[PDB]
Amino acid sequence: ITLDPEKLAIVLQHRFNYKICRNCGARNPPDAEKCRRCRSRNLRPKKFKK
Amino acid sequence: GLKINRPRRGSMGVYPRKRAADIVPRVRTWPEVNLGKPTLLGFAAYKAGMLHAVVVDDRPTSPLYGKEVVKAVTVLDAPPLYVAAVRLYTLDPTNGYKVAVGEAWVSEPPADLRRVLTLPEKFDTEKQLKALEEYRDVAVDVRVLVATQPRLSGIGKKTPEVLEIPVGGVPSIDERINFAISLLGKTVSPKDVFTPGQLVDVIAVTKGKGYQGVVKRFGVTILPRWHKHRKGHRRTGTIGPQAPALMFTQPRPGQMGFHQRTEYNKRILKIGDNGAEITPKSGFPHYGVIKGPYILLQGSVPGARKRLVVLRYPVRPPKKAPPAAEPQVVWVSSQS
Amino acid sequence: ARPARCYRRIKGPPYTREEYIHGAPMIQIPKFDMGTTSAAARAAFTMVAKLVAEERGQIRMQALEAARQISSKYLTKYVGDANYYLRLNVVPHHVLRENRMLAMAGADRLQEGMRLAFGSPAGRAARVEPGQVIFYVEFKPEHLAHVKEALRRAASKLPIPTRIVVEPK
Amino acid sequence: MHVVYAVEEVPIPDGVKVAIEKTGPFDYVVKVKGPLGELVKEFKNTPVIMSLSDGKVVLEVLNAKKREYALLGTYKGILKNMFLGVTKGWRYKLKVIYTHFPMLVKVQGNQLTIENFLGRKSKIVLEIPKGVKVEVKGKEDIVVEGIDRELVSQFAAAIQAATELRGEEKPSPHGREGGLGVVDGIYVVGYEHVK
Amino acid sequence: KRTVGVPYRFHVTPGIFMNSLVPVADNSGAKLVRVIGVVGHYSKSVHRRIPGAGVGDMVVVVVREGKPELRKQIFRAIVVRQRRPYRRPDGTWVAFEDNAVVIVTPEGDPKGSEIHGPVAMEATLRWPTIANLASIVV
RNA sequence: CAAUCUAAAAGGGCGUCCCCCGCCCAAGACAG
RNA sequence: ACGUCGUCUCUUCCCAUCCUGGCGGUGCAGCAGCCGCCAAGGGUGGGGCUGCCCGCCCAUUAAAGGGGAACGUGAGAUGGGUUCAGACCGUCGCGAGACAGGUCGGUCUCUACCUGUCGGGGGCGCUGGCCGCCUGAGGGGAAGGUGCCCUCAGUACGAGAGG
Ligand SMILES: [Mg+2]
Ligand SMILES: [Mg+2]
Ligand SMILES: [Mg+2]
Ligand SMILES: [Mg+2]
Ligand SMILES: [Mg+2]
Ligand SMILES: [Mg+2]
Ligand SMILES: [Mg+2]
Ligand SMILES: [Mg+2]
Ligand SMILES: [Mg+2]
Ligand SMILES: [Mg+2]
Ligand SMILES: [Mg+2]
Ligand SMILES: [Mg+2]
Ligand SMILES: [Mg+2]
Ligand SMILES: [Mg+2]
Ligand SMILES: [Mg+2]
Ligand SMILES: [Mg+2]
Ligand SMILES: [Zn+2]
Repeated sequence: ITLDPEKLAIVLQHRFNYKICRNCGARNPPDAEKCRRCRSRNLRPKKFKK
Repeated sequence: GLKINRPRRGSMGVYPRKRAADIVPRVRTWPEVNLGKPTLLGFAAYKAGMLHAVVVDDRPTSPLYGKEVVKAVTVLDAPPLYVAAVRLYTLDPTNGYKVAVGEAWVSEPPADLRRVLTLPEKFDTEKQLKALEEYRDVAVDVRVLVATQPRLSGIGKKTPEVLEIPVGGVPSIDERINFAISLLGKTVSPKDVFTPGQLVDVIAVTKGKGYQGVVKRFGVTILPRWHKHRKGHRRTGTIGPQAPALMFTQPRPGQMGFHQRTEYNKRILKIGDNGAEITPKSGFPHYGVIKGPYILLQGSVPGARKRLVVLRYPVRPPKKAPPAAEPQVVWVSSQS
Repeated sequence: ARPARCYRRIKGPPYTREEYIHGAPMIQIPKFDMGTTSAAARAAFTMVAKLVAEERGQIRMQALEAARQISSKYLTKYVGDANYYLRLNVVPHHVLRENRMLAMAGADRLQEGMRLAFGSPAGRAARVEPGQVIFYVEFKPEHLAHVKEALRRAASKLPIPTRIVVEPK
Repeated sequence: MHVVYAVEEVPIPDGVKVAIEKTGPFDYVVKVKGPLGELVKEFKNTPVIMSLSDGKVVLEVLNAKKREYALLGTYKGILKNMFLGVTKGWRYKLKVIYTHFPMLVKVQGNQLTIENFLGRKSKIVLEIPKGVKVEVKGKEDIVVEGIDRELVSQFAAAIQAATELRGEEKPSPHGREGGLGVVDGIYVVGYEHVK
Repeated sequence: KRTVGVPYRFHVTPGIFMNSLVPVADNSGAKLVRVIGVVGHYSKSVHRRIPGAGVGDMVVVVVREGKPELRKQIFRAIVVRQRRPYRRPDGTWVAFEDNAVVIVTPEGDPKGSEIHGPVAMEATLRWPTIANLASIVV
């Protein structure tokens, strides 16, 4: 599964550029410090591999 | 809770299982149908008996498509209905209730209607129609009052049954009113209402069975290893926990049958003009002979063998309508 | 061991005279002063953090030991043993008792229920007062964030609410 | 905190006529007309006082807390979108991305239909709201146009959402041992003005 | 892929049930089997109800009488004959003189190479491999 | 609007109202 | 003097959810699996063994969840165990006897007064009496639940196997 750089950048922004709250699982903005839903700071960034 | 899971015994959606308040079905729901012309949305007929027919399956996707299959059918004895009155309905602004605003009667009602009604010697129909017209602009629904003609049926009784049937088919209330007024004093035959091959709902009071025990009434099990049990086996073991006390959901003996029921999506196989072609040479058992029009329905219908049955346009029709062409009834078991 | 809530509150007199107590348990804390303990090198440290009790109560010996392990490990890893002094400030003098049916613990322990209810030794605890210092740290001001984190981890192991007070020496 | 009085001003651009109507004790209806059309927005149950001053919209709050004060910047931002909406319009651009099955996007009347998404036999059908124009540029790009930025952005978001599978149908975003997975869909890529 | 049978299974009054002893109608070695299970979307029952099967249904059986190396072994089989009268969807009422099953693999392929006696059309339509060996179909 | 009497902890939250301290900005601070 | 285990029968409630509905994460390629959240409308079955309960096991299955109701329900049943009087064994006791160790046998009472529940009747009222046709406040409902096959397609995915 291969995409040219222009489409790869779009896909990474939309599918791989956010955080997951370890406390409640909620999706959060990539630069957030607290979860939008439960206001926890236990946020994990979702990472694209390889 | 239960030691081993299983569904409850019998429905509580027909609670209370009392005798029907009336032997004539009282229909709560009438569908909104777009037929392109005004028409009655229902008909009333007498259940005559059951037969079976060889019908060609006309469902193209069906595994039996094009084959001859045997189907149990119910015969309805359907003399024309006599239209006696027209009633108009509006909505009460206080609560939104549908309320009758007036009605116009035929001037000379048939003598058999006097067996059930307190009528004047003559109705002054023109005044009643004039008064009715004043409520035209607030009308939301129009229904005709029809009387059966049991003398023309195989029962041969004289006292008719009277009920309201709405007029539908077009969304315009005014044309429905004009069509209903044109029907005053005339008869309506089954072919004026339905077309062969269409689906109908049927409403009737079911056959009466008297007082029945809990085994038959609710399907509770006979106590297993039946001979072991002192004080009988056709019973529940317990009649409840300690609390709450006897609940209304506990199965109990009582009246069984003689309830009003509605069944959906029964196909009309044939609407005949003369019942001699469908009446068995022995007659219909416990009913008699059919001399006028009849309706052949696919499947079974609630009610005993002389019950008045109301057919209406379906309120839960399936997504795919039946084929437009009339179904091919090759042979009926009452024939040679 | 029972849940620590069973021995949290101060419900009677201190029970510490080991010459009158048969089978008083041995203290299971190996060291109480960690890091750089020599007074000469402690003169380099100029800050003091304290984990201070907020309520009165009894802290079991194993909770003090669990708190001591997590904080000292954190400081050893992130600050370095030459750059801090950590002292567990309270000693578990009080002996805890339990009334349970047991064998090889005396004939009276074989009677069930509340008959002869005085318990056999079950552990040790420190009786602390509000404002009492549980842990005491001496460190250099550059490591303030790390010392606060170490004491936050220690507090999560303790049965009573505490608070961290940072002051200069 | 607490605000005794705070005011904000939004300058009305040339050719734009703004009417403010009080439809209730704290309700407003703001009608904005420009060369490209007329927008109507409702501000209901609001503490912001809305008024016109010789070519500006004046927004004020009195005796306000943080909750009420925060609405001045919001209403200024909404009004600015309305002014640009009737003078320059809004264009949201979408990109069609597929891995193996090429999507077929077409506009039929007021229906937008996407076919062959991931080789599915089902057809994604969306209803195009009044005031929104959708044009398919080539096979890769979709453009949504209009004067109501909220309406245009919401529809563009709906197209993207329609291609995001959920529940048991959601594909793995990453491939075996960590590469790109099955990432097919329509993605909003940016916005700009018509003019 | 393999040849497909008909997608439908109309209601049939079941003829055999758990612990029924049924003769085998093939040359696979087994002669008499005990029914110990019903397989498929129609096997589910309710409290106290014993699961049962009719012509065309697949069952789980244990060889009771037969060759020594098959005794006490668990197999799958298809009901091909049934004494219990049943109504076909076209309305015909059918009954056989005896009950019979045919040993198959879980995918429906017969173990033996020949089927003895008549075979109900329900069995042959649902299982094309059985239709191949059925000399007489009714 | 105390108790009998039907309740709640460790912990998390600038969610919101408020108090104090340290530092930057002397319009060359924070954000792009 | 509140009938002592279990089971049968029958009803309802809880949710800390086994399946079915929705969503998310994954060390989620696919097929599967694992983990969290909402959700109690419906389902949660058939057998072997034991007096059981529990548990182990067999063939299925979408799955074959767990709890409460005077350890729901013996004036409803059953009576296998436990737990009377007879008897045998082992052990203990000088003895008569004892053992919550094993074992064989061993009466399950009542015409329902009140209430409840289920169905069936008589009357009075409804602003003078009556007939017929209607309305619909509220009340009940699980009236429906849930699988399989073909096509999609040996396709997407994958090195292949598989799918
Ligand atoms: Mg008996
Ligand atoms: Mg005390
Ligand atoms: Mg507490
Ligand atoms: Mg008493
Ligand atoms: Mg009692
Ligand atoms: Mg008593
Ligand atoms: Mg829950
Ligand atoms: Mg009990
Ligand atoms: Mg009894
Ligand atoms: Mg009792
Ligand atoms: Mg006994
Ligand atoms: Mg016995
Ligand atoms: Mg005994
Ligand atoms: Mg002796
Ligand atoms: Mg009695
Ligand atoms: Mg309701
Ligand atoms: Zn969160």
